[PDB]
Amino acid sequence: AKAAAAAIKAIAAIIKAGGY
Amino acid sequence: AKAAAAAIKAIAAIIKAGGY
Amino acid sequence: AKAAAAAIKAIAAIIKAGGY
Amino acid sequence: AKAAAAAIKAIAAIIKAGGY
Repeated sequence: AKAAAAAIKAIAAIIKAGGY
Repeated sequence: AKAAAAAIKAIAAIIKAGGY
Repeated sequence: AKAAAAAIKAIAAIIKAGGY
Repeated sequence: AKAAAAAIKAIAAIIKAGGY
């Protein structure tokens, strides 16, 4: 469940930034 | 899609490290 | 990398619905 | 965070199938 912050909190912010 | 193998890299590795 | 706007695009909504 | 091994399990298979 560590994974289930750290990966998500990266990706849901990197999505916003990345412009996917 | 430029965001892809710039985030996904740092995610598919983090999946493994995270232990999903 | 064209795997992009199919995968993440669903997943960013599935995130919001998932309550991650 | 129980949204994890539903949406992640899709994504880690969509990665493999997608060729990111």
